[PDB]
Amino acid sequence: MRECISIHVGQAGVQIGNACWELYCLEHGIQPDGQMPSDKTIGGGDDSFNTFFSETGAGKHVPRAVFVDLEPTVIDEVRTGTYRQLFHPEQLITGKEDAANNYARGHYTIGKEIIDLVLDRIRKLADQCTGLQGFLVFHSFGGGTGSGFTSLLMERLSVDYGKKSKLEFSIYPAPQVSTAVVEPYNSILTTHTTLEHSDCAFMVDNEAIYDICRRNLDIERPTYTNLNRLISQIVSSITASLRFDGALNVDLTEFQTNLVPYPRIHFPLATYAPVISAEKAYHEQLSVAEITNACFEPANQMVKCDPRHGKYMACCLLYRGDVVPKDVNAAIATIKTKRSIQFVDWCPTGFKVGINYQPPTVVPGGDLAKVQRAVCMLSNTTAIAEAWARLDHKFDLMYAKRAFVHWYVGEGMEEGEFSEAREDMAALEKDYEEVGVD
Amino acid sequence: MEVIELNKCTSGQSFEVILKPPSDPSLEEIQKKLEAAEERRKYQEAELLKHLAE
Amino acid sequence: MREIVHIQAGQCGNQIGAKFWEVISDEHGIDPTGSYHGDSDLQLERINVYYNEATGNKYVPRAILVDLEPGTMDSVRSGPFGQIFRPDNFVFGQSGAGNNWAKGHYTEGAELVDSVLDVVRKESESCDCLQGFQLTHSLGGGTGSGMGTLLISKIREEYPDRIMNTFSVMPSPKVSDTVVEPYNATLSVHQLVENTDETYCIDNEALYDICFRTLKLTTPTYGDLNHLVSATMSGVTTCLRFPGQLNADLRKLAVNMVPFPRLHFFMPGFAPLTSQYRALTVPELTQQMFDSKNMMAACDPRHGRYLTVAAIFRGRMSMKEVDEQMLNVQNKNSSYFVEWIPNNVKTAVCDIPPRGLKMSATFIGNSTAIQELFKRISEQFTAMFRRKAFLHWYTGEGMDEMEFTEAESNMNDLVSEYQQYQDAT
Amino acid sequence: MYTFVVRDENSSVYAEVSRLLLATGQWKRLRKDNPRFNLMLGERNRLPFGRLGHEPGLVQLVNYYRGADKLCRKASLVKLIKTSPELSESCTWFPESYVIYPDEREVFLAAYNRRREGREGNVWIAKSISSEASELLDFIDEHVIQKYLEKPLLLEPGHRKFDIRSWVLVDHLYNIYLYREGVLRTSSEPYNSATCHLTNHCIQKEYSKNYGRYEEGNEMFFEEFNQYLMDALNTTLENSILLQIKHIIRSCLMCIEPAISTKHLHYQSFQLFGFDFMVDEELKVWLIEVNGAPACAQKLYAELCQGIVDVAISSVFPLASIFIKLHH
Ligand SMILES: Nc1nc2c(ncn2[C@@H]2O[C@H](COP(=O)(O)OP(=O)(O)OP(=O)(O)O)[C@@H](O)[C@H]2O)c(=O)[nH]1
Ligand SMILES: Nc1ncnc2c1ncn2[C@@H]1O[C@H](COP(=O)(O)OP(=O)(O)CP(=O)(O)O)[C@@H](O)[C@H]1O
Ligand SMILES: Nc1nc2c(ncn2[C@@H]2O[C@H](COP(=O)(O)OP(=O)(O)O)[C@@H](O)[C@H]2O)c(=O)[nH]1
Ligand SMILES: [Ca+2]
Ligand SMILES: [Ca+2]
Ligand SMILES: [Ca+2]
Ligand SMILES: [Ca+2]
Ligand SMILES: [Mg+2]
Ligand SMILES: [Mg+2]
Ligand SMILES: [Mg+2]
Repeated sequence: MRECISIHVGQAGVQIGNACWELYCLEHGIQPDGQMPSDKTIGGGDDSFNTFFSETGAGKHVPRAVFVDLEPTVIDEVRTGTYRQLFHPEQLITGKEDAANNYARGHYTIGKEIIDLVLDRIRKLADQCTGLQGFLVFHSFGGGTGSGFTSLLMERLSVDYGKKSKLEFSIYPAPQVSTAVVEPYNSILTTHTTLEHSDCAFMVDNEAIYDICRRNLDIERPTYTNLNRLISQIVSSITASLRFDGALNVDLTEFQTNLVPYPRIHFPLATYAPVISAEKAYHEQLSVAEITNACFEPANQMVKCDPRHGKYMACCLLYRGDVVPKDVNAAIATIKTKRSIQFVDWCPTGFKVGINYQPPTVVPGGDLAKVQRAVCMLSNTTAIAEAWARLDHKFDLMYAKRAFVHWYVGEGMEEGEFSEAREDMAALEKDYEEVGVD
Repeated sequence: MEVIELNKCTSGQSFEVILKPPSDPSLEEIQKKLEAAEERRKYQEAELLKHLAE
Repeated sequence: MREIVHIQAGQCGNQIGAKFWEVISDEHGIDPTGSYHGDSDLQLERINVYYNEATGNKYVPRAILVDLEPGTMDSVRSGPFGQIFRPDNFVFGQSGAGNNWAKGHYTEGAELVDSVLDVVRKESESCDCLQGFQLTHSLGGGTGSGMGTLLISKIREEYPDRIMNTFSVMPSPKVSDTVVEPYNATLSVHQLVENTDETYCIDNEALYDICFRTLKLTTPTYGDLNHLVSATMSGVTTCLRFPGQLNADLRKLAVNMVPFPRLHFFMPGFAPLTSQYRALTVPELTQQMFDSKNMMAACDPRHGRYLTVAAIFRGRMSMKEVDEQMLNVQNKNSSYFVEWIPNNVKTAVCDIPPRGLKMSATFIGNSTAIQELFKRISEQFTAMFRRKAFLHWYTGEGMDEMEFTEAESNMNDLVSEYQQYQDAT
Repeated sequence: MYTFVVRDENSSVYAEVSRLLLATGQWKRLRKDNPRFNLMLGERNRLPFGRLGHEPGLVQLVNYYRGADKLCRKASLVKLIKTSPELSESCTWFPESYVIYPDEREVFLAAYNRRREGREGNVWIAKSISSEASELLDFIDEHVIQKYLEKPLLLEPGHRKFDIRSWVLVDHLYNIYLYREGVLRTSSEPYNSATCHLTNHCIQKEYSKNYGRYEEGNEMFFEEFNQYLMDALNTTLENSILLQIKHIIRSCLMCIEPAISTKHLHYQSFQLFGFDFMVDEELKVWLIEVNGAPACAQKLYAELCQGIVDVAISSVFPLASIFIKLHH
């Protein structure tokens, strides 16, 4: 058993992390006070769930997690919320004044003053690990802390844990719920500084989650609470393999092996189905073929883009619920003769499948209805570069006028880092087109 | 198709179906960046306080 | 606790400042004695931004009252909420400033400034996380204009890493006290261009027209003008005083609103402006909010382009419908929003409406049309300066003509800077 | 009020479309780079499909189908017809073709050597005409090679060649609309099997003395061509040619539908296509090419462009038939 440490940075990272650990507790049967009845090895054990939870002599199961925010108000919610008893205060790290949606403020000015404290707190959790395998880092692209401090933390982690893997859950900026005009700036900046330090990064576009909530959950104006509940389902199905018995994606290294043949091209597209409103009294339970076919509908992806115009490098199907391999292959055979699924010539056309019999768990009283079976597809398709092109375009519009650049220079950042980060993004778009276009 | 590496357990099973075969900077270098940024900050502030002194 | 330190200087600054504290004190459920008597926790969740908590659970405004004569401040101390202000925070002289920028900035004001900074320092030292300062003042007089900008310059020297925010009342010959107001305003604008991060440009010309043409006030008084200003000030600070995600502190607001350091002068707007029990739908708020007749700067928004816009809706309403109406405004009149700043319009919604209204909307726009305001002042300035008229009032206080020439050139540069970005594509 | 942008100034069709929209008073044109548009009249090359459908509160429509180049490129079409089971190499309406890079060289020779062996017709054409394979291969090294219709239908008087151009509109729902009006781009020169071979309207006005002798602009419209077929061959344009054309159109478009449909996409597509057909002496129709950015006959610009607005634009953006719906 190898441990995983989760790191939640900034508001988005903290609130999403709050929703995932709530969902983890429900799935593993861990009560808010940290007690886990089904756990018979008191105060210890090397079970699958122990990769995310430590154990105290009193039987408490403590998330192997650290929360970091340059402002106290969001993490104060965790300090006084339902699962306040899960975490010890050493895990919740807060500052006084935040990065003001300024990457430079989060990376240089304010990050420099708190980076050593976070590492020390992270070192404490690493010292409780008999075989630490790496980190899962949750953050937004658009915030000053989620973008600026995350990139600094990812740098130091490569120095202090050069052999450990690092995976990201990144929230891509969407104007329907965004809070700063400069979020494209922070997005390119943090993607350029973090690119070499991340082994696998799952981007979630708030736009896609927003529309999914409006279209499939009948939410007029979704809130972060609606978005984070859904995001935690996707995150849960992605990490279920690390927390439960199984043979697919059993360690963080396998994510890179199964999903990322090219290091820089380490952004798998996530597609999830079904999303059913809990308000519908009776709903036709979808079959294995139906929820699998839904994995190739853009309307269900975490990032709106068209995989038909692009090539695949890898594909994993993660099923939770009543699914047997026979139905998966039957559904796949049918789909292959009706969809546009192109793999790169130097890759086999196939699917790595994992099935967990335990169906998805839903927060009691939430928006998602209980379903008999669900699936999360993780496909490394070149079509996800559409998100880079959209982002780099917004960057170009503002930077040609130098709009807002003085906010970053004033914090000690140099104007050249803008074009350097932009040149790196330009090269990243070129790599995608080489792999996906003829 | 072709099903391979079928693994089964109490909580589920995994496998692979094939449809067709194919055809870091150091802590020192980082610290120099941070201190350099903080240096430019202090320089720009000193020039402001110089302008205000005038 | 992101504390804000409020400063009000001169006759105008202290009169609008007093009304501002009366308005928000009511919204937060604070009475003239400092005691809280509200029925909603939202009223107190961010009460510390503008109020200090004292003994007996009293709430004391973090406000400093400044003037070179005691007149207006004696009125404030006897006004409705006069007793709520901290007595030690009344800092005043006796000579006055004679509507003379030089007196407020160089001679009479210099004698009193250190006393104000002593009170400012005592307020800042007890702040957990000081956001910055907000100053209320006019630019056409002497104390608010001349000493106000002197304070700003000395506050920046001691607190260079804090946000400087002002509500600046712009002079107009329509509502004028002396002929030297363009001199005082031109000298002050140069100070503001350099030493503030956010300036709400409140044009007495716009305030008068709204009172006369809209509210149907044939003989508007300053009290009528200030009712519009205090209502606008409550609106623009809503995101600071209540829990929210967008523009919830002074620096994040500046990051969203100021793409270039010198172009930080905003056109405020308010809706509804009614002369009253009728329900105002969300479409109605949105149209009126963007209507130039609801702007406070007397500039035609269609004569320029929006660099950035902040919108605030107050009251119980459909947020879905709010989002729809805001998208309609942009998509319908997209030519007036610069295309090189994507998604430059941010919208916030607060559940608590202002007093008397079920629903209201406050508009904060960074438009290049604000240049019309600075061109107006520049033309009035030059009409006198070319003949050196009334200059002796200033040279007698030690000023040289050169300093007027520089202030003239600085504001013309500011106008040229706005015109540059009004043609950028 | 609806909004649109123009990003292909050289488009004659959508120039008229843009003119019609503005003349409706309910459409407003924006700068080419303003994102808050409803409709995009996109450019022909590197159209930024990835930036469409990401504007909250805007239903966005574009006048091109992403991925339609597979059908509108010389080499793309050949590969699509040979590799698509819906079409297969058992495609009785497409001339035997081969893609040659300056690859299918060995295949082109295996069939070429069988034709000179069988003493049958062995004339081919190269594009991106000769009975000698070496002359073609030497030319490409300085493309595609398909069988040249040596037995083409010849109009009389004249004993001359021609081709048929059909305009096909596909709306966001993927209905196939065939414009009832076609044109025959005719050759004003008699056909000699030993300018009169290429029916291009430009080569006819630049390298033919008789340009305009028989018909104006070497363009015979359907009303006349039908009467000719009735008087000369005792048949109608509908039975002898139009059935095959309708069949070829839907076959091609239904083939790529799964790859380009925008039915469940965050933006919508429509596109006007130009199909070019050849007819042989036995009244068999052959597909020659598909044009993804076609122009229209001068006389028909008004009617066709108005139908684009009716079925393709106003269908998605309603305001305040000349087509044949090929059902499927
Ligand atoms: N899905 C989701 N997105 C969020 C959430 N909170 C913020 N965001 C998005 O994150 C971006 C803003 O960044 P934040 O995480 O709030 O900023 P930060 O990391 O706290 O950094 P600061 O600037 O110092 O506050 C915007 O694009 C928001 O839409 C959340 O709870 N869920
Ligand atoms: N296989 C073939 N058999 C007989 N004639 C052929 C032929 N291929 C081409 N042609 C003749 O050559 C002409 C030009 O063919 P081609 O497809 O290259 O036109 P083009 O694509 O260069 C311009 P456009 O895009 O407007 O059609 C046709 O109109 C036809 O007369
Ligand atoms: N809106 C408003 N403007 C005022 C008020 N009092 C004065 N002014 C304007 O302020 C300018 C004069 O400045 P004033 O505040 O009286 O001078 P000061 O006391 O030296 O700062 C003139 O342009 C007046 O029109 C007021 O109560 N409300
Ligand atoms: Ca145990
Ligand atoms: Ca590494
Ligand atoms: Ca004195
Ligand atoms: Ca002193
Ligand atoms: Mg934050
Ligand atoms: Mg006065
Ligand atoms: Mg062509």
